[PDB]
Amino acid sequence: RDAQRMNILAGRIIAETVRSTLGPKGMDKMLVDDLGDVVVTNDGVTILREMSVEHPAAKMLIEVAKTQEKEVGDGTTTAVVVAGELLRKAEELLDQNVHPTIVVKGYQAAAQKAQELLKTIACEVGAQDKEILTKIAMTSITGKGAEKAKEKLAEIIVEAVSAVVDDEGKVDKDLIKIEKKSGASIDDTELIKGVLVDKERVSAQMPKKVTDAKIALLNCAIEIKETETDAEIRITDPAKLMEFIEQEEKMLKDMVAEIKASGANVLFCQKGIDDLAQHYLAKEGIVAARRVKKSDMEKLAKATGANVITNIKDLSAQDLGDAGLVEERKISGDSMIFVEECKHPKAVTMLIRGTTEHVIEEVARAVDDAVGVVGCTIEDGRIVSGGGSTEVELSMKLREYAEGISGREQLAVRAFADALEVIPRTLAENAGLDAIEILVKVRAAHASNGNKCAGLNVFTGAVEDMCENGVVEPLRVKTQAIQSAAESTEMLLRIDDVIAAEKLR
Repeated sequence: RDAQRMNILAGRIIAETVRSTLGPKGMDKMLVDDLGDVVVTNDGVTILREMSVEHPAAKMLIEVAKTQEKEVGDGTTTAVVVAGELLRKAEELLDQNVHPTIVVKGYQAAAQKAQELLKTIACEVGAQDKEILTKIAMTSITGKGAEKAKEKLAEIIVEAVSAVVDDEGKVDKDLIKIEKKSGASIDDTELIKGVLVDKERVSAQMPKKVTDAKIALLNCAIEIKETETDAEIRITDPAKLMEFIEQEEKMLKDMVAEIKASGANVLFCQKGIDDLAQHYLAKEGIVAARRVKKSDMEKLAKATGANVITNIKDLSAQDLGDAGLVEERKISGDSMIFVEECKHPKAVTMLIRGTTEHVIEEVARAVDDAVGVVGCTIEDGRIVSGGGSTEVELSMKLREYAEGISGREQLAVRAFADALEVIPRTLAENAGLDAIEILVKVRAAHASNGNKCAGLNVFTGAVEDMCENGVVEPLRVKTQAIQSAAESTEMLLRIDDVIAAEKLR
């Protein structure tokens, strides 16, 4: 009869399976499909992909997460666990002779009112504030897994975001890139100036150790070019193999000589080069390369002061490039240079170092996400104290402001406040502590003149400072969750154009 009563119970099942999987520490479930591949992933959208749905009333709970996942791509699960709580509370009031129109009207009023109260509590952060910028490093590195030396790693990684700041004070994630190679320790990486090349050689032959060498950035190749008109090549003389090999050397000796005579010394070709042509570069001491990634000519435009020219035959003095500090260093075998740009942000390559292929890759899974949570704070230049602090702070104010709202809509504004305090509750159950006797103590700090920089620590299990400890998340990761949640949860109550039994199309 009610029909919808069968759908309200579906949001709790999909939310319960991803309820205890919050916070850094937490088990990961697995939905073994008909294939057999057993995989586990703590991320939110990952587990939702490889999974089958039964009732078609669940295609509107994940769709709202895709909009936020494409932007911040972090903390999207927090917006789903909060919907299941306020959903169960709606059932407790629906049977009390309350129409759904009165419940949907309260969430819209509480959601819009929370914006005015959030901006006041939202702290301020400057792009140039070096003292405050370092506080964001410990907040990001600790939200993943690297406590073995967070005090040292957080000091060298802050130098990148601190130096790759633009005049306007913003920063993008595409300007940062990470790699992985063999080495000793992560401290081997150094920041000076320049952009690193991605691709490498294919055959070992050319010299690989020449300190101070002029670089030439061009795109061309030395091969028999064919005219635009349709033509072909015919050969009927097997006795013509050891002839052009000597004549072709004259065209390459004087041509390649212009590269060294002009001033340049290193060149990144676009296509493979003959083997014999490479043996001469070793004895003469000339360095060269080939098969360079296309996404490297524009990066080295101003990073070193070079010029991008098409053809290589006409490499005059004006068509010469430039390099920063070509200091060759043996990288546990192959000597290369790790030039890193910072003065002019364009594409820094803070590669990873380590004496283990399995460890250098593990750090990449974390450092790649640190620039995102740390870079977004510099863009908008605003941050709100997290860790269950902003949740208990607003709940105490909505109760006092709700006294003035006279009408039947005062039941939703009060029940909605109990759904915002679920963030510290899930973290308490993970540690194995009673989530009832501890909530009364959290409100003691944020009673009257409680500092907004306070919250709760899951490790020690007691109220501590947020900014000092480093528990402050951006403002867009929490405002978009509550704003998108209030707009998506109300869709289930609204019905008018449902896909009832009226043909598939």
